[PDB]
Amino acid sequence: VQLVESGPGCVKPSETLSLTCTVSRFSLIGYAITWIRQPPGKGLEWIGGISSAATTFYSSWAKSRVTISVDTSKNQFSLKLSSVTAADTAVYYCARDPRGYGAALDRLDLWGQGTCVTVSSFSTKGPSVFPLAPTACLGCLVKDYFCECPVTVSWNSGALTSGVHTFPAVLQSSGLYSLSSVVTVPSSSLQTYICNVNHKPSNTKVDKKVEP
Amino acid sequence: IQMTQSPSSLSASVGDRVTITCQSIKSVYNNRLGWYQQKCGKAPKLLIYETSILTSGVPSRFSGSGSGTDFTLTISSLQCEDFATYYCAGGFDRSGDTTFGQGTKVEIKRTVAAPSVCIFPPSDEQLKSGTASVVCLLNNFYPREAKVQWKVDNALQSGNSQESVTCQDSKDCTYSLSSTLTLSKADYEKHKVYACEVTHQGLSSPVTKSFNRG
Repeated sequence: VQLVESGPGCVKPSETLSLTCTVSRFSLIGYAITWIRQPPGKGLEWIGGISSAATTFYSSWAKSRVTISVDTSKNQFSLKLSSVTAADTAVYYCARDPRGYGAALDRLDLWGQGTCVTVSSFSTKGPSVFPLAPTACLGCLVKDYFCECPVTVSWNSGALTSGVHTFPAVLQSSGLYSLSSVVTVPSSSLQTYICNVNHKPSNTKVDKKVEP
Repeated sequence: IQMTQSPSSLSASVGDRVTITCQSIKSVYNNRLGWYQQKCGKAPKLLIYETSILTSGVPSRFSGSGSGTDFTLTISSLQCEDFATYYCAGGFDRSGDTTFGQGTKVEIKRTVAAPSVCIFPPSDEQLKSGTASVVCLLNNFYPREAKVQWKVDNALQSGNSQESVTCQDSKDCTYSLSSTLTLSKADYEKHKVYACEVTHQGLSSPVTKSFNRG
């Protein structure tokens, strides 16, 4: 069972941020959904939550700028954050309290993977994907993109996990992000090697073959 | 106000017992105290709820204790896969008084491990545009301190490279590091040997990996 989060990724100051958290699978549980955010390099902050009876709770700071709601027909929970500034940049997480409590943080047994939000004036830009060609090393260079996340790098469409290291992105002196994903493989691998890269804010979906 | 956690960060060796404390001002309501583990790039994960009950599948090396306003998370046999930031979280009533602690980082010390080094020239596709990236990779070293130096035709470079480092590996506690040298196509094409020299305490002398363009 997965909590699938969706949102725009890169937003400009003063806009309304709209996030969704969709329960992807049936659960016979009367569960509650809580929203939490984590600014870069900081800790977890409660935004608010919604109980099994739809009782909606808000943190003192969010009471005047957040609306939380549920659309039961889609099992989709919504968070709206109004008049954002750069200080609302953070990874936003949705989590489930199996007891149905809308104001509790001690028992969040199931989390979404987080949706990254960057509030900024700068323009969205999709990445170029370049092979890093040759035990042996290989990988892909995702270069010149904004904003940082949501960005996804998988290998062989998930089949290759062992030895893979996808590095944190660095802000280049150009002002755009760059990152590399690498995998160490058997020195005499011939085997098809695909890196799958998705930069959702730019609608960029590239599969790239890394050949000798 | 976030509950208080102590220490802010700690390190120990594999197999060691470590303790993290959590302290609140108000007493917890009905044992609502839980502990989360957050690995790099990942959502937090519930390890312990209602003060001392382990989530299914969490190894028995984790245990939680305490009451009222003072709580402890113990890891009794520290493992590489325990590298993470740990957060306590508490409820003090049923109407919105609930918060997280500030977090505690756990690092794991292990023996010295020298990096293996790989170098990548710019791809032809990237050379089609006006830019050229050269990538030096350092795999599976410990500790984190590492000097990567770029040389082009034996001329040292400064200001055109950036690096980034993974977090401690779940299986062997090592780091891995990428360093990217950025040049224009024009400057790239004027030169022949591209080298990155790696200095690390696991190597008795610096290791240089290099290629000749073409």
